Amino acid sequence: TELEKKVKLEASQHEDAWKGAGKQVGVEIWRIQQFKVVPVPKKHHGSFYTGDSYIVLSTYHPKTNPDKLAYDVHFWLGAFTTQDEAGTAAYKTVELDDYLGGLPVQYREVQGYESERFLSLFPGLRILDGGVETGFHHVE
Amino acid sequence: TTALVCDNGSGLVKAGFAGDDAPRAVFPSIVGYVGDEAQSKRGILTLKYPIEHGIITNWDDMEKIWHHTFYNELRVAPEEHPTLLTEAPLNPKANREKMTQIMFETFNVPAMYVAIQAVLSLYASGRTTGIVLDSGDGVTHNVPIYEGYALPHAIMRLDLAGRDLTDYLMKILTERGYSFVTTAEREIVRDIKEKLCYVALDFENEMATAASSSSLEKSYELPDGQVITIGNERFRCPETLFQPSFIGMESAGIHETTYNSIMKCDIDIRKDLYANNVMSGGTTMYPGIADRMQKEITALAPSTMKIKIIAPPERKYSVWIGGSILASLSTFQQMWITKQEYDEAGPSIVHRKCF
Ligand SMILES: Nc1ncnc2c1ncn2[C@@H]1O[C@H](COP(=O)(O)OP(=O)(O)O)[C@@H](O)[C@H]1O
Ligand SMILES: [Ca+2]
Ligand SMILES: [Ca+2]
Ligand SMILES: [Ca+2]
Ligand code: NA
Repeated sequence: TELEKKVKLEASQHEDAWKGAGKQVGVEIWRIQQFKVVPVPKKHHGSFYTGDSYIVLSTYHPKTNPDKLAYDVHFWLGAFTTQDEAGTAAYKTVELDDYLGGLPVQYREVQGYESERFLSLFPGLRILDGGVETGFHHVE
Repeated sequence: TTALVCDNGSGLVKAGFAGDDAPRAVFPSIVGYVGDEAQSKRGILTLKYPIEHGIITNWDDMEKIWHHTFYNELRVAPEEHPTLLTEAPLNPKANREKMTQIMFETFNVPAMYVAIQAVLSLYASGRTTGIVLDSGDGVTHNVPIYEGYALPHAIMRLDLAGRDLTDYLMKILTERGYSFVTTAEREIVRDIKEKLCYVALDFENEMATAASSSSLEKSYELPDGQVITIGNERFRCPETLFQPSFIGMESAGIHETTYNSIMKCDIDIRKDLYANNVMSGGTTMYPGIADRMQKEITALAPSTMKIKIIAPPERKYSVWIGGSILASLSTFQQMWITKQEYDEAGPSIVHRKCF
């Protein structure tokens, strides 16, 4: 299990999306785009496409220490997202969890049933029609 | 450079390319000729099952299956494709080493990885935490996973699945006078099982309903034109999943193995496991099995417990689909054993990279 953590941590080092994540208090958002973790522009934070899957990293100060950093990682599943986007968001959530040493707590958010912890990240939350096309190749 | 995903099932091999939404090759795990070519010349050789109850037993027949997958089904050169394989939960360390040994020395794959089947189904359902009910052809499993890591000590195993359900339907179909004996007729029983069987919400009330009227009777036309009528056998067959005593097995039903598997976990995560019962395998495809599982688990869990049964429409290939998704991620393939690392360390390296 200690060798398992070593290879899982080394694997998380090869994702450029985590470089610089969780460095300061805030909310960082990525969207799964054809099996790839793409950062969402700051101007689009809070707007989620109903057909896509996202990763939302909430860096905050825990009640036990105001000068330290805690993490709440949420992956948000749109009502029309495909199997590839939801599955990649789930795996990459665990990957970001390992990248930050297991400290983040994982939350699964689905459209319309988001937890209060996730809704509190926005003053705010707007659902948009559409979404990026699936990365799956359809087998006839 | 496309990655290969091969799901080695007890009854069916699911194989294809990473990035596809469905396996391109599905054939029985039978050796004789392999698969569809062996079921034709069946009156010449003997047909053995290399993967009984999920564990590979005979490696020479497994090598023939993998050879059939690469060259005859998918028509690919194994030397030019990183290959992701699947294994049953609680797979021994030796059986994992032999998989790596055959992949590198016999087929010369550039990279290889063996993944847990139930974990792939959970990822295919868009989840990192939950308990998977994987009921295939040879074995049924209850595998809890928390935040992407399986809990091996709570895993439940039940050597009762679709193959035994096919035979039990064959048995009870004789009560009406029908006779399914030959290997070709056993495929007709499997077709009847997959088309007309369903799980009763209340078994005893459906038994009384089948004896009260003929509203539950269904007709089925055989290939030779004979039309048969089936009654309570529709729900008596999959009932074995909840009452293994129907075939003389002194074991708990799938609802109890799920409940027990949850109780072997920390109390903090049981609340999440009850709300994330993910069904996998072709034997979980019976209509009404989710409502019945919902009813049985509710009767066992505290009254305030929120319980949810997830039945993906394509859960027949959810193991392979999850493998296709994970094999499409470069960071996941980074953990795979390359041929150079195998030539240096040997076959024991599967326990040092594959989890
Ligand atoms: N619609 C269905 N209804 C009932 N049983 C089914 C259905 N589809 C497939 N099965 C059964 O599921 C089994 C195959 O499931 P699978 O997950 O491929 O098993 P394995 O992974 O062990 O090969 C077969 O025994 C088949 O009879
Ligand atoms: Ca999409
Ligand atoms: Ca964590
Ligand atoms: Ca299987
Ligand atoms: Na086939």
